[PDB]
Amino acid sequence: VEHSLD
Amino acid sequence: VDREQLVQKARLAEQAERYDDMAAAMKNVTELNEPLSNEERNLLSVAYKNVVGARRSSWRVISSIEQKTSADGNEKKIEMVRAYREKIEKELEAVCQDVLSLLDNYLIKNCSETQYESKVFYLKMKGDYYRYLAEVATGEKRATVVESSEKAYSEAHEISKEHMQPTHPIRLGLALNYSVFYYEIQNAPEQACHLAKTAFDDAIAELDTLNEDSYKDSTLIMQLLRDNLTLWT
Amino acid sequence: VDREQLVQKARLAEQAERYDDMAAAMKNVTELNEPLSNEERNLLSVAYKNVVGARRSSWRVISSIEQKTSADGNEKKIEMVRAYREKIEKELEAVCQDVLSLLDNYLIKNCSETQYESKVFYLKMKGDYYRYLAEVATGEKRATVVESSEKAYSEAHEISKEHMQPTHPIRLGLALNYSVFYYEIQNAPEQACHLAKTAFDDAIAELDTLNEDSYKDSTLIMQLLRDNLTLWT
Repeated sequence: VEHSLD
Repeated sequence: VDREQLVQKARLAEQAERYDDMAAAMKNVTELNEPLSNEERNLLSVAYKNVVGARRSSWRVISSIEQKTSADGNEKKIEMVRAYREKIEKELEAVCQDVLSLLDNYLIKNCSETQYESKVFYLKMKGDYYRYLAEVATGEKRATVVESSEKAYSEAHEISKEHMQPTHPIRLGLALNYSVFYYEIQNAPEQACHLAKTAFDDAIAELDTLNEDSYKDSTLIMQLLRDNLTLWT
Repeated sequence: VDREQLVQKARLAEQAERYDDMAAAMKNVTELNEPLSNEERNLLSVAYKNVVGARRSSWRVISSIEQKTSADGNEKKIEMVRAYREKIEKELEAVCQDVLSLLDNYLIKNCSETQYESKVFYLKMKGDYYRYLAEVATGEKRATVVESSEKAYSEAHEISKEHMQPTHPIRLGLALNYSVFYYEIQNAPEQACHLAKTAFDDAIAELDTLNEDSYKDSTLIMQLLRDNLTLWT
């Protein structure tokens, strides 16, 4: 779900 | 072309949503062998994050169809999807090894040993793009880029725990991506949660150190840490 | 050459949002002189629309920044803005030339006397991209692209007026772009409202003529006509 920093 | 013109072209490319030109402009600024300001640092990061992000989204779409078309059995159609998934893979890898070249040869090298905020920023950025390589790598090629990603993160985490505030947005953002690395790449939810919770607990223990300016960015990352914690536990 | 695999590559590029690849594949399919189906017609249109659309969006952003910072004295900066506008225009004009040459040499030419659906679609497409050139053209060249845009739209309007019902999504979509052509390129809000109101009235009167698989698209354009009508009155 790509829970990284944006 | 002056250096200020290259930065102006990058800001112009950003508003025009031309992120490929924005990365080439900030790459030209990086290649001047001069350190980057806090603004120019984010301009380079935003540019390549959009360039590689566009190929990350395309790869996941094609790779999902590749796993969906494997039940079809049409060798003519399977080889066409496999070749396309490979072409986007090469583009994603070329972008990553392009950023890692700027980081190792120019950015991390020209970082003064007294400037820890930029060293943690670049080392986290180095671990980010080795993680993007591991998203599309298999076999021993994946094990190599995973080891490099862990090394850049761990080196950034040790520097942030000694010279940076727990509420600093760069230290907070580093622990967010580092915990994601343990969950999405290493499949270690216990290690991912222990790292995300500790960075959240350290910031709360020193919440009085919230800067009057960067507190808005610090609180959003703290929310993202608990969003991942509740999602992984 | 495998024509069906070229169409499969276009459908793959669309889901990956790689519209530059999607346009290249559909151009290769068009170059085989086989007639384009209704799906392949949309694949070609959607591909080149996103390609030229990305340039049109960037051009408007650069033009607006060029007009808001004109009376500032920063002569070295606005010189860089004009060069960036000129670069996007050269990209925009090159894309329009590719589609217009495909339409005049492969698509409009090889059209039978009975398949009028493709004739209106390609002619409206021809007037679409001639209008896109007029958005950035100035002086004597602007008069030429306006006339070729008007010529393509008028010929599509005549054909759609005879063989297409007022509720047809192609005939409805043609009147939308034709009215937009007269409001944004000809600066004629009167004639632009006439094209939108007449097509909206003719479709509402014959509203008892749509089926399940076309009512969603026909009424969608009728709202775009009604939204443009209230904005121009």
